[PDB]
Amino acid sequence: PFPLTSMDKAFITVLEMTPVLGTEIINYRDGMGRVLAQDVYAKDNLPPFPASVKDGYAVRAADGPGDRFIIGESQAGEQPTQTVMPGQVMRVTTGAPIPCGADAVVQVEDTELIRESDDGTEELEVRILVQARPGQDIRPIGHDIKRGECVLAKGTHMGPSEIGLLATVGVTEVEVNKFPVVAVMSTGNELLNPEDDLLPGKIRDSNRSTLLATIQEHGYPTINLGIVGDNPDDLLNALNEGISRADVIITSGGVKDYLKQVLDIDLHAQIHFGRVFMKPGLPTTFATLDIDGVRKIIFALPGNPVSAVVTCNLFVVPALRKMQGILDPRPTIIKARLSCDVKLDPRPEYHRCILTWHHQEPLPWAQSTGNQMSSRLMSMRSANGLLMLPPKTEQYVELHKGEVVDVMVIGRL
Amino acid sequence: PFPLTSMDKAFITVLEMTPVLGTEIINYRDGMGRVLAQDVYAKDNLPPFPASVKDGYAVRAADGPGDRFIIGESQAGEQPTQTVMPGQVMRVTTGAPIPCGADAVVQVEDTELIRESDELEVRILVQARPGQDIRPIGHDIKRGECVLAKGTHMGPSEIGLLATVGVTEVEVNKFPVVAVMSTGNELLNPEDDLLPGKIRDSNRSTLLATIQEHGYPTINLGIVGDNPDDLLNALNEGISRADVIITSGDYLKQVLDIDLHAQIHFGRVFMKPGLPTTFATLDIDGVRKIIFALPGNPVSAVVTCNLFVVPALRKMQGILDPRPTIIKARLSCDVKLDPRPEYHRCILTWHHQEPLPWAQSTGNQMSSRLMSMRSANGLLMLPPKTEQYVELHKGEVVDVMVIGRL
Amino acid sequence: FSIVGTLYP
Amino acid sequence: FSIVGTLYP
Repeated sequence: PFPLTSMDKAFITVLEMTPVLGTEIINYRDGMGRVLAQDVYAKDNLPPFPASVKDGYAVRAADGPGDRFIIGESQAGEQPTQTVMPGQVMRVTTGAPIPCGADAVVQVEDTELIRESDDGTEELEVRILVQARPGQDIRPIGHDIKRGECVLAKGTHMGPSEIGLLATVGVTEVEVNKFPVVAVMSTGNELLNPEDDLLPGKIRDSNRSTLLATIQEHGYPTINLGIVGDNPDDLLNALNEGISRADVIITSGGVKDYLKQVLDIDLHAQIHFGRVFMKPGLPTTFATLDIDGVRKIIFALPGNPVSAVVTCNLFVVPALRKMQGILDPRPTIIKARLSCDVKLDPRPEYHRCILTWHHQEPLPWAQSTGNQMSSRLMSMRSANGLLMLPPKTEQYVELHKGEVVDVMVIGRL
Repeated sequence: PFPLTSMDKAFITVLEMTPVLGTEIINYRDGMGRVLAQDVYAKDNLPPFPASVKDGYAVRAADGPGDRFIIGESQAGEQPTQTVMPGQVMRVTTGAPIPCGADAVVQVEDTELIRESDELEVRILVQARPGQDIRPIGHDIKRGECVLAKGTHMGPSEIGLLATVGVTEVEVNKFPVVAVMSTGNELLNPEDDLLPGKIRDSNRSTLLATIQEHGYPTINLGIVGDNPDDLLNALNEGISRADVIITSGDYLKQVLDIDLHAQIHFGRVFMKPGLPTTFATLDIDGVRKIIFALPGNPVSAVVTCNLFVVPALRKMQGILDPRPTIIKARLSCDVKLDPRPEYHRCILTWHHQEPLPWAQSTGNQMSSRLMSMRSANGLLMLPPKTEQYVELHKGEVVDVMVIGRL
Repeated sequence: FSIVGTLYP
Repeated sequence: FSIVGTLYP
């Protein structure tokens, strides 16, 4: 059928053939997880006014230390109207604007109250005990951000901190790369919907639910194409619907080999590989299709539920991340210690696992759970790692508990 | 005013006073990130029929090795009707069910084809054991078996497991509804142009974005004037609409104490940033609402949010260990220690040729801010200063709190 | 378990 | 890089 594709060559071809989607303008509030398709410039200064850093008094530095009359108080949110003349000071709180006269702030810890108003219970006169430097304890106009300054670069992968920054500079509408819409379907004559009761010779479709859930976890919009009969007609119709509705199409199952036939002869698509030297995921197939200057990508994942979710994180997720504009869509790889003994396969092997960090230990531990369909570890934690086990060699044939292996992060820790 | 609270005591007191929310029934598709409030039992066997593990032929073991006539092929999705008699065999694929006659499967690699269509006959070269290369009824899941325990934090794999066993409606802990507000006469909405003496409100946007990242529903109470009247009204709305109220930026504490008759647990915490952090609880109609008063400084706001609010929210949604994940990492830069425990947003990056990840500070804003295209995913945990150690050098190992997807 | 940095020799 | 595990003795 298809030539044997190495694990690295398969991955590289996925990222290389996966297109980067177009751009759109979105509101800053919806910017979570988006990639900037523009530079963001501030149109204001921050702060727009000179502001006090400490609670105390705004002083004319040239006055130096001595006794001064307090002409009023600068309150945050109101631009002061009074001008401080020599021998006078103005009471300031943190964040309050500095009046026209002063050029420095002396903190209240460095002052002593001398006289209070005859009544009204207001401070009247204070003794400044320290010689302020000009500009001391003041955040000058544009100290944090100047107008015309670039605050965010094109390509920035935005999180909550960036979104607040957009709110700061007043950029509420921003151009970003579109998110991929992903269509997911399952093929097989034995598959029934989860909502259905079982019938003889049938089982429930779990691949679809898991795959959609995995893609949703990354914040991408999905399309449920439901269950397709293992025949060219319903299969082709399903693909045609996926193409007109989505940017990515993912299917699982269907080993003849009706799917590979449809993509090649009917859609005139390019199947880049149909087999990959890995465990699990051997019959993983990846194809691209170009329609009207737009490239659609198609994933044919194995029917086995474990193989599906493993290959999804290995191939689909990095592709989806490139598509949304992420400059390094490559997954995060961390070093960890095996919790259990493991036998090595001639193929590179992958297992779902849970990463746990112990305070008295520098490295995290990885506990296998990818031993499904026989013994399944009932943990209260969801698997957040993908164990990356090496292929067997003439010398090393087995890995022992405690030994350091590579683990691929596949979720919030 | 308020006593100075140690960093550890503040954290423990938040978690101890934060309640765990009630339960609700949801569809399995919307179960992402939820905690089960029930055990989930399977009502079927998986597989419900004996299924082949390998491609080959289903044979009667008692027949042993020899030449057999192929009476048909078992196709996936169709329960076979033919019975394998002595001297007969049936072609099978992996997902296919085992016929009534056979009790074992021999793979095609261990057989040789004898006759072909104008497959008709095969020679079995190996002595099969009974049940060989067949996954029998209930091999993976047995009926009545608990497949998911109460307290399980569900991810995509668990969602599929529910879909497998046919449990489409499941009882889980409610998610917390979080109301967020900002106070201050200098605050304008981000959508607004600046006016003299005013700045734009970023705290509200950041906090809401942070809570949304964890999948919790939020309520924007907007900017509230710094006066008891407007302040009380906003809080009453927050209480009536949400389970958690977060505010940022003396009037506030008075309203909580005198007007709402709430219990303020602490008002100052020995930390940097986050000194004026205030935490309070309010019991109304047997229901406990919690209130977070975070500092006005934008960095102070987002740091204290991840330290106190996020673990609280996780306990509330039923997570058994709401405590954050802390990983060991190396400083990318030299740093001076403060008498207070210190926290900085940073970026964690793992190098293939290095065992531990590196932490690069970004919490040096308002002077030099690192414009990276990666968002901060870590909270650097710097120790309080000691007689010996006053500074930490590049490469040395510190604690980092993971605060996002890597 | 404490949310305070731990020193290393 | 490569998404294949790298062993250390």
